[PDB]
Amino acid sequence: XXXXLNFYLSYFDDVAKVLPREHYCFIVGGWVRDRILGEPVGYNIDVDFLTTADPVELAKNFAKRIGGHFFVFEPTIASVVLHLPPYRYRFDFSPLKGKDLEKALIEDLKERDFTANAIAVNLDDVLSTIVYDPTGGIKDLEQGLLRPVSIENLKRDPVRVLRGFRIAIEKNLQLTEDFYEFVKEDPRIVLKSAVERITHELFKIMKEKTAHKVIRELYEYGVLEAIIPEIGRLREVKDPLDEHTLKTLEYLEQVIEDRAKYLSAELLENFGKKRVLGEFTDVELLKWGALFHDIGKPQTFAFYEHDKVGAQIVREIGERLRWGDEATEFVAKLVRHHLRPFFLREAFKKGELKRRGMANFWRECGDIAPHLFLLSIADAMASGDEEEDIKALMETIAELESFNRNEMKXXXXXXXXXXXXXXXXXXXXXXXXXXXXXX
RNA sequence: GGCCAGGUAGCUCAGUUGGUAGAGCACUGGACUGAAAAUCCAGGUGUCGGCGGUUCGAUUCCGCCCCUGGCCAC
Ligand SMILES: [Mg+2]
Repeated sequence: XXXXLNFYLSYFDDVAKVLPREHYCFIVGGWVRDRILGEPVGYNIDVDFLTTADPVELAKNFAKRIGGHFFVFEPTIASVVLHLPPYRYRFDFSPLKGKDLEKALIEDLKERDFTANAIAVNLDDVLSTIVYDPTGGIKDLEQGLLRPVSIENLKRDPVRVLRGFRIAIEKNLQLTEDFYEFVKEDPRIVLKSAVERITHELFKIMKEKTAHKVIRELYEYGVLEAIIPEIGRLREVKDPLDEHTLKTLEYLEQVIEDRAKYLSAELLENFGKKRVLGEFTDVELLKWGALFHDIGKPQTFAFYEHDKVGAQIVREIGERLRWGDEATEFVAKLVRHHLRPFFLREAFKKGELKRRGMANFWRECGDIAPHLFLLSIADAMASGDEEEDIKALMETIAELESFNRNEMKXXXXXXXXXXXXXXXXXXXXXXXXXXXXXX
């Protein structure tokens, strides 16, 4: 039930100056875990607290001291957020009450999802170290295993099933047998929890670069298919299409790691700088774009228009899962034009590619260009093209980038403006354009 | 504090490259019928939440706020 500078944080002093003498505080969950696993503290810090005093007051005064922002939400829990450019701080204060402090702490630690997250230390021992792990989290961290405290705790809050999938990949741990068994039983249980949370955990999975294996895990057990029924529809078309999407995602990640070679400088400049949902990038949207790259093949076949229908389906998924409108529109636009570089390459291999089509390409979509390129290369890798084909593709991309880098520098008024911009690349020309427009 | 979605005629709802805000229902009137229902025809001066900015021109593009709701430990 117990065991015995490492857990230190600069802000743990501040909390201590706030928390009253007669009340106690405990550091619980991920932070502790992250410190036990030995992973270096990143640029995003999240600390979880259990206090015997009013968490709202404590948090408000803490934010008062650190000059951060404070908010409360629903028992009722409090949180403080301190955000500057290099780092992000989130401190979540939770209520702890009972006649017996130790018994209350223990009872709380048994209601948590996983053993790793059930470890807690006393705040007074942090700055000066007896640890509380009734679920035996440390022992499981010694074996590198993520083991749910109980299955009833997982059923109590279904969304936890995704965290276990994320954390295992995030902290590099292996999920136990009982978890996979519970997932085998009822994969649909995930749907019981709120949608936006599922969206959040999914995006958190897509954040890391090993995500394709996790996606395969979620698909194979039917969880992914249960959250997104459109994914299963890839099984009715025998190429296997689903395998092709999974491998497209894998190769997409392997390309993302190597992305510095394939793309040019100006394209890589703003790559991954697009903030979606206030913590995520367009890279995750690129991975979603790779999973969804063909969602329309079961829709239309004999797949001529499958990219348009695909864009529509993606739009509906984004609407259904409550993504950002800019996000879902980004992914939909990424699926819509997903086959464009293949037609540009195919027109290049015949030498029939001209500045017209390039101008149209950069006019039509210049924002999704890097992502569309990486996705095209990924799909080319997943299709198993001959060397000549892929080389020709990368050469096509090269000529495109080389083209845009240098050579690109009452409809009456609109048509006039368009014709002017076209003729530019001199008011008499405008007068003549008007005289020609009259006829 | 962060993010997400709505705010439009009386109600409830369309308006994904910008180009005078229309359609259905509801409402009124007429034809028709002993009568009524049905059927057929006609009728929109709406500060597109507020203020600004880009544009020749903004319901749509951009920035700052307002109101309603949804999520935010492990
Ligand atoms: Mg935490």
